[PDB]
Amino acid sequence: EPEGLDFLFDA
Amino acid sequence: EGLDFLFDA
Amino acid sequence: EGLDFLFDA
Amino acid sequence: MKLSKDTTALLKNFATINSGIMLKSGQFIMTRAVNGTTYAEANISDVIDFDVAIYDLNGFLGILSLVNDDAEISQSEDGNIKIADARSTIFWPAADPSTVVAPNKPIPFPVASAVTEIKAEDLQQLLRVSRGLQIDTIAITVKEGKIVINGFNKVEDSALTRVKYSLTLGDYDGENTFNFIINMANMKMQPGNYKLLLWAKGKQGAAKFEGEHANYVVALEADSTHDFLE
Amino acid sequence: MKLSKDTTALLKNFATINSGIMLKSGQFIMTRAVNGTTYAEANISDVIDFDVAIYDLNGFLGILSLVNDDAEISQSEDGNIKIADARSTIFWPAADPSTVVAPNKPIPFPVASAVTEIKAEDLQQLLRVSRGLQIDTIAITVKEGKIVINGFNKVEDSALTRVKYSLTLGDYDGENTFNFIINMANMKMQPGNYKLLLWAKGKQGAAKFEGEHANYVVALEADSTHDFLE
Amino acid sequence: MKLSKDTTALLKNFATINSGIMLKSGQFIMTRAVNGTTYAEANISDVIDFDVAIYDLNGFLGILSLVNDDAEISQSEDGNIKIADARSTIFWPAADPSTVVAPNKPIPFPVASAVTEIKAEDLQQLLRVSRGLQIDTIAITVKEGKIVINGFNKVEDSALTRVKYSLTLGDYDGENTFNFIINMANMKMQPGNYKLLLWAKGKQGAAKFEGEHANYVVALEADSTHDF
Repeated sequence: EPEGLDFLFDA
Repeated sequence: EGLDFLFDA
Repeated sequence: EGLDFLFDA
Repeated sequence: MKLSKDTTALLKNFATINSGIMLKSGQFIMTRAVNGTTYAEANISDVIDFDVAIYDLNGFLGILSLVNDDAEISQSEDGNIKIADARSTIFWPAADPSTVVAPNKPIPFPVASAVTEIKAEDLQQLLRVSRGLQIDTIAITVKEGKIVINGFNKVEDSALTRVKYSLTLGDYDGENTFNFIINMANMKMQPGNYKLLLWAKGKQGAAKFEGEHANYVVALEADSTHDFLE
Repeated sequence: MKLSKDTTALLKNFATINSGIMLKSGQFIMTRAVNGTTYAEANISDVIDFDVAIYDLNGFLGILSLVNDDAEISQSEDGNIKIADARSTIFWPAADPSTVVAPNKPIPFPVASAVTEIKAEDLQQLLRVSRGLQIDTIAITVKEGKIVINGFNKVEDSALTRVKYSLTLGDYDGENTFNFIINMANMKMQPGNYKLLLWAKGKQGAAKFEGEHANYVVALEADSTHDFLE
Repeated sequence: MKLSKDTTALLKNFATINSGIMLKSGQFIMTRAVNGTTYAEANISDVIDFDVAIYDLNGFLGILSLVNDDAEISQSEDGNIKIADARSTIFWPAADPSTVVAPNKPIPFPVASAVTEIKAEDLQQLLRVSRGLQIDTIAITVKEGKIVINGFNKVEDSALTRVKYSLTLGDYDGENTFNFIINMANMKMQPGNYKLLLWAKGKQGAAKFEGEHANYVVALEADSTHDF
């Protein structure tokens, strides 16, 4: 459901 | 009607 | 106001 | 089919007369205004190989300017337009012919009442001056042995009595008189030189602009007058 | 009369100060802003042979760029302006002089309190940086023996304490100080080098920009200060 | 510090992704969209020598075009930006960091699930045609043994079954199938050739464009699918 690249900004 | 006298000649 | 002192010199 | 830059330039000018067009197979294109006051025709160097109606011609030409030069315009399986090359493909809808106003037949214009001409630079001046002077109406008439074009603002001058711009086309050797009134909104010819053929009969009238690449036929306004009593 | 490209270029610059202008017979043109804060003047090479007020100078000059350079400008029989080309004639309205704000006489600028100069490329940078920095106000002051121009945003900085742009004009070997504040909207000079004449006495004051083709006089803002004792 | 025209041209492209940027000392610049769907990064030849936030990056770059190329950019006494020219000085405001959205760290893009590329003229056509064809959505999928890009008008086609534009990227010899959906508003890469890295795992996924001067990471839409 997340839209952006937060899964890569936080790692 | 514009050029209809030439279109329908 | 403005340049009036020069317009009427 | 492949449409060269010259053909697409002509089609873009035709888009200013009619938002759509009917393309017939061959090397000939023609169009008319929805109100039938303006007509245009041209022989093209490209070969149209299938009949297709285009509703948004200007949008279709915008796509053609973005594809490669070796791209081919063909008819897709579902009956629309296919613009493809060996690497990419663009689809464009083909319009129902009943939704695009097209001329029933070309206008040959076999007779004329007066023949004259206008240079490219003079036509360019007339178009640009009319915007600065708000000229919406021109009148082709005879004055002092000269064929001239007078520009008016008919909204502020119903009888066309206040000349705001006058262009001398050349000598006129005749006793025939005429005042051929043309709406500036119908002066859609592309830049270039044009032979001018003027014709009138009774209450009917039309003007033909014969160019180097295309022809334009414009209807005359009802207030036009002429006198051929010799 | 005939107006060369140099004269029409100056008139186009004069149109940014006032939309209209009053042309008087001779070889001299001048204009003033409607609010009276800006003035321009220039000696021209062309001979003006009749007086005429032009309400829309920008539109008149736009119509002049559409005829040949040797076109004759005269008074039409109906009391307006006639522009006669080789094969064309254009009529432009002559305005009632009461509808155009014009100076009653050229400005006799007093002897300058301080003199400096600004180069073309520096004036060009000042005008273009002011748009991006939202500079609406400049101050011409003395700093460390240098006459400098400081740019400010009066809307966001009423006290004019936050320098956003600073340009060094030249040296100043004096003990007197001044802070001549100019509205950036009045910096209407055409590109080029200018000798800057600064004058002030009491609560009066003005800046004169002397150029190679025209002079510009700009009033000072109320918050201007100066001191001519030492 | 000085900024060459190659760096300011990249910063101008980054301004289309985010109106602001956070510059940090070094030879590396990066930015992210406000919504986090687009990321960009690049190694630059110029050396940044202090940290500063710029709220209006496009306006800052326009002012750099009004000074000489050898103009020095430094931090002013009050903490703002000083641009020293030959006879003039420009002061640009340093933004408070709370008003600029910047990535917390560079993106460590994982090993790509599929690798392809797109040529410069093909990318140029896809971008320019999308406006005329009303294309707001592209899908990178495999069709008959080739990796293709299909353009759709999501407004008039929510199912994405009416291909309005098709671009063949190259051959694909793998049994894995995928349909990576990308919003056209996130295709902000500058003109040029790009190596396309496609990654997906579970409901997560992203696409990386490796260019000659910068990298671009674009999030995938939720309707994307893949079978590995």
